[PDB]
Amino acid sequence: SLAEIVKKDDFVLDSEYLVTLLVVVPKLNHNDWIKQYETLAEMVVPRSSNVLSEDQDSYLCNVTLFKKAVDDFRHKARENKFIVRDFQYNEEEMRADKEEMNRLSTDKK
Amino acid sequence: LSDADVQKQIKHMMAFIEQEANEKAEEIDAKAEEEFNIEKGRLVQTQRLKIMEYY
Amino acid sequence: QSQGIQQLLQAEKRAAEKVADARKRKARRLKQAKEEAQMEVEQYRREREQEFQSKQ
Repeated sequence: SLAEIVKKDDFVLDSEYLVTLLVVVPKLNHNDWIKQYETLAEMVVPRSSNVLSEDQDSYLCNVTLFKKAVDDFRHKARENKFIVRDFQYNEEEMRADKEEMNRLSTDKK
Repeated sequence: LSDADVQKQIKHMMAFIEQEANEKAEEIDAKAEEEFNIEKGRLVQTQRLKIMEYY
Repeated sequence: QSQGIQQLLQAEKRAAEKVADARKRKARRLKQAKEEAQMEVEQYRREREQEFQSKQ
């Protein structure tokens, strides 16, 4: 669970007709990652899209798209050989999970 | 990549948003025509029925 | 960047404002049309009442 891993700054406010999709995995297919993010879909934002984490063999990022471009972005990620990285922007849940973990460790102590 | 070409996809998305907004505005106008006529007709029917019954 | 995001935030704000103003104007126009129809009906009823009284 990424939870704190994902960057909340890249989230799109008032994401009514626009959203941010996170589909990125292997770094072997990230050689043209800049262009892939800039034009993931037919109406993909080139500026907002950004990478939050970069593993030794894989990278994690969020790219902006239109509201109706969710499935299209998923298909484009699959074509680029990316893995499903649905997030749901559970920023509130992440804080709750961290608090629960803190209580459990304190409870254990 | 370049700003101009990327502006193409940006404008396509903006046109999608504007088309959704235009659909909403057309829905508002369709309301103001059909539902407005329905409400005015209901009010007219009620008022006329009451007035004619009293007459 | 921030400027590019704001250029579209303004567009989204305008999109919401257009719908809001449309709803407000629709309410105002509904009120005005109802008032006009009620006034016409009332004038017709008053004329009919006067005619009915004279005929009575």
